[PDB]
Amino acid sequence: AEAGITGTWYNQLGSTFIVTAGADGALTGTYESAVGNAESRYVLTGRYDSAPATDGSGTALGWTVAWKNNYRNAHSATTWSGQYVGGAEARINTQWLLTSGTTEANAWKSTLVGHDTFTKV
Amino acid sequence: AEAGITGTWYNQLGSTFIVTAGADGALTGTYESAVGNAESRYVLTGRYDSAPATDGSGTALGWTVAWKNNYRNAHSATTWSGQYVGGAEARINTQWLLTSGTTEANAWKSTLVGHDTFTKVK
Amino acid sequence: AEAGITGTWYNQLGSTFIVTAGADGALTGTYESAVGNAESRYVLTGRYDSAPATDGSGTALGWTVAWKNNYRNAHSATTWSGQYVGGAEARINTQWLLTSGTTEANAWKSTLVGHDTFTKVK
Amino acid sequence: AEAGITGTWYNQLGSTFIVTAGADGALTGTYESAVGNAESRYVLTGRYDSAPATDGSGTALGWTVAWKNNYRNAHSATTWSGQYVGGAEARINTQWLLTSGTTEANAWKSTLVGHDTFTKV
Ligand SMILES: [N+][Cl-]
Ligand SMILES: [N+][Cl-]
Ligand SMILES: [Cl-]
Ligand SMILES: [Cl-]
Ligand code: NA
Ligand code: NA
Repeated sequence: AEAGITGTWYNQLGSTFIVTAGADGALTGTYESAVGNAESRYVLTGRYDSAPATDGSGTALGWTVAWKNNYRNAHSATTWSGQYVGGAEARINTQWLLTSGTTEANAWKSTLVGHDTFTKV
Repeated sequence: AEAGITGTWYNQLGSTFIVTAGADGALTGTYESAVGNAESRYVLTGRYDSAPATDGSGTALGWTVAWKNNYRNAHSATTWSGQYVGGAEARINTQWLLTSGTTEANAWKSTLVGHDTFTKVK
Repeated sequence: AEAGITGTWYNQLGSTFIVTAGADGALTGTYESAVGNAESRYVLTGRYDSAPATDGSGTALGWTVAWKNNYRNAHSATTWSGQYVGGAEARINTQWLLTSGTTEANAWKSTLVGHDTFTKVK
Repeated sequence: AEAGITGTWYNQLGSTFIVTAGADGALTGTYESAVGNAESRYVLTGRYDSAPATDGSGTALGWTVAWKNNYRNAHSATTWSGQYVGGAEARINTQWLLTSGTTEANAWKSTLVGHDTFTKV
């Protein structure tokens, strides 16, 4: 739990996530995607449970990435919510929501949902 | 626009969201929830599009709150994903995911999903 | 209760839902959507709890509509999951998932999520 | 596409899904779970695109299971939305919503979301 979150992670699509977990619950780093209207790294900020477990539970966390950087602006943001599980093969299992900024007319179709699993391999 | 988002907002459950949108696309503030095993204010951090479209499109944003503060720890975290819509009655419409830490065994039932609409007070 | 669910309902987008709750927990009917690449009525099939709690709890139910009829085919399907709440103003509050057929490549962006509230007309 | 959906499928949790896909878009069969307040088989009903693709796309489908049978009544229902992909290893990739019937007070926490992948192995 805790510390172990810090590092570089990868998901099934090939995106790379580099985070630093601060002693008091903060998550900071950058996200470089593999899919979408994304081009380079984007900043990410999140929060995690700095005091999880002690039944074998994972550490709840979440983070956001607005898809705007110096090269692209997709006018969308993705939030990932999930939990970290350490061990010989640590992983972060997540479900995410991607909302695009639409006009009212298209508001009903503004959010996509998916799931991503990150490993350090 | 940072300015339109900065403020105090409330949702249909009676929770309070105090946020500051920074120039670099950052969102920081505190959240006071009306439901859950929550007690006091919790810190929030998020991001938004500081350069949205010039179209009456909303401004996409998102934020996270881990439900642990000096008084309580619920071992869970919620992320809200949605868009800010300004005008005379500005709203932030979101969909959220609340994940609880669990054992591998109960992981299938670790995430709740819902939706909240926030109204700005000013 | 089958009876309270049977009827014509409308949601905030202007779509029509005509359903019949059968005694065995089945839901059949048609859906007329206001949005999407939809044209005419589409068939729906679902299930509900024919024996809910005796608690002012809602009655859980869910249904599916594949967006293909004799006039149009959108290669997508939506499932709504929610509960029926009876009273003077009966509502069915749902959360939905709309999945489109895609190539492995775009599969990550194949599902949309939202929420609809239906009001019964009678 | 089409036909290939008919059969017995299994997901990662061990639940078994037995469906029949009808020529015009119907899905009928039974679901026997591995998790929850479930006990035996439950009836399922759904719909699928009987005319998908012709770019290599999967077949969109969805189905519902109300968790009430002659032995248990969990006062909940689950809907799975996803697409079928055939081939040497056919699979159905889904995201699901599980709603329990609550009082208004707990309505905010009535729906769980997850994802399941079914294979015939
Ligand atoms: N999403 Cl990645
Ligand atoms: N859920 Cl299976
Ligand atoms: Cl809240
Ligand atoms: Cl609709
Ligand atoms: Na809340
Ligand atoms: Na609709």
